[PDB]
Amino acid sequence: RYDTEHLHPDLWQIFDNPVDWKEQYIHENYSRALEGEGIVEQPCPDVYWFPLLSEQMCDELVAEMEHYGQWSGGRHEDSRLAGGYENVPTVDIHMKQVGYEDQWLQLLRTYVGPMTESLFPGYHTKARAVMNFVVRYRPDEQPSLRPHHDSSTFTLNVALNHKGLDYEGGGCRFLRYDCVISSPRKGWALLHPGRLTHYHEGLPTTWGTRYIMVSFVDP
Amino acid sequence: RYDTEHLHPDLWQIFDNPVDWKEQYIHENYSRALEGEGIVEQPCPDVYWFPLLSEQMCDELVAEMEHYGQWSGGRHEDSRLAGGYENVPTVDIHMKQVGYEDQWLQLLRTYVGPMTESLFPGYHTKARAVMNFVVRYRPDEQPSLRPHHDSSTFTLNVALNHKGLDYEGGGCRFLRYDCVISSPRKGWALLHPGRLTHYHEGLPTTWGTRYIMVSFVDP
Ligand SMILES: *[C@@H]1O[C@H](CO)[C@@H](O)[C@H](O)[C@H]1NC(C)=O
Ligand SMILES: *[C@@H]1O[C@H](CO)[C@@H](O)[C@H](O)[C@H]1NC(C)=O
Ligand SMILES: O=C(O)CCC(=O)C(=O)O
Ligand SMILES: O=C(O)CCC(=O)C(=O)O
Ligand SMILES: [Fe+2]
Ligand SMILES: [Fe+2]
Repeated sequence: RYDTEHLHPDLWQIFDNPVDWKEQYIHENYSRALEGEGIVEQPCPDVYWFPLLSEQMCDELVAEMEHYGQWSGGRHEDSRLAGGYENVPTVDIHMKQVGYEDQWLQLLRTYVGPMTESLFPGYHTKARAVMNFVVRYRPDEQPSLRPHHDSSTFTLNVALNHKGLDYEGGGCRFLRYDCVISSPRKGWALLHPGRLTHYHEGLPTTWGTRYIMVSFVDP
Repeated sequence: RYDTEHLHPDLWQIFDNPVDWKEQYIHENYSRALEGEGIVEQPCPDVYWFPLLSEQMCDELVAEMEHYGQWSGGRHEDSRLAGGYENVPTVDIHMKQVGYEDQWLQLLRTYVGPMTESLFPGYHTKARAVMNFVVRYRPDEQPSLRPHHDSSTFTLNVALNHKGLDYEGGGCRFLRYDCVISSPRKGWALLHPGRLTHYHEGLPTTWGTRYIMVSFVDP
């Protein structure tokens, strides 16, 4: 079965041919990082930086999302939320409306779980996520977020476009540690707990346009 | 109204006469530690050490606990748990048996809450807890625990007697930082997240008997 009603219908082949899917899409530095020869960085305590996605994932994903185009979100209330009251709103496209959510849960189950289990010894996961979306920061649509906290055990944060060549801005800002992340990488991911210890704030974009993928796993 | 069918009935006066209850039982230095002129210590990353209970409350609580006698617990399976299986058993007296549950929840709601809201800015608590007990460590019946995690946002650890004078043992040992807590004080408290980034293990006791008090707040 190979449906062709997509710009890149190959992206749906995660179930059918997982090995070639990983070969094409997953960043080539992932396996070496997982087996433990460095690569991963700890810019701040209890924060880790390991590369996950290759450029093809990034460009094809932004292509698909821009093909959808419908940039909902921004209002403090919500209908996608059962409670109907977002703590902070963002202009977002959730994976539920695109139909890609199941593949994303499969990706989180297979290629992120082991990384966290090896990074935090003694922690056991099943990689359950309910809220997952891609956020766009534009200097005119929406500024960066206010300081807040995340309703999940830890949050997976992945960039989607190259800083400088397309946009200029900043990354995260950890208040309690005076930590600033200033140069996000295109193919890397950020892992940090977001319930109690880490009060984080978003740095403001100045020129260009940036895309960020965020997921809440283990709520 | 006054119930005199207790060894120390004044312990149950946290609802009628809050001010005198606080003046007699709560450690005197609590207010100073709350308003922020030191005292509160951070021996290891994201762990805190501030005084909560004075000597009178500790001694009376210990005596009232030992009066009950039935130091149950020890089997891997459980009857006090809805699921019916402990991950790790320890000799404990759940407060629900002795009736002190409501007053303990009141104490957590009144005194701990503001203190933990001050320590971690941007966090809002309701001090709702389900698991709360007192564990007796003894070199004869049960030594210390295997390394593990906790099923709560953060845990409160309070000692109930003096080190060296009545027991010789050890505190906690944090695996991911190589942190050792050498000398617990009598009435002080220990706060630390207990789900993701604190893989802690308790040291074993060799001489005499020691008491600690735990509460898994914010399930
Ligand atoms: C993968 O890591 C190696 C380490 O030497 C590096 O040479 C290579 O450029 C990396 N691949 C990338 C960044 O796509
Ligand atoms: C409370 O702190 C003061 C600090 O000046 C100290 O003098 C006093 O002994 C403390 N109370 C105790 C340890 O019970
Ligand atoms: O959109 C969100 O609320 C999560 C993203 C966030 O706060 C962050 O990127 O740190
Ligand atoms: O037995 C337990 O789980 C409570 C005791 C504990 O975790 C500790 O001693 O730190
Ligand atoms: Fe966040
Ligand atoms: Fe514990």
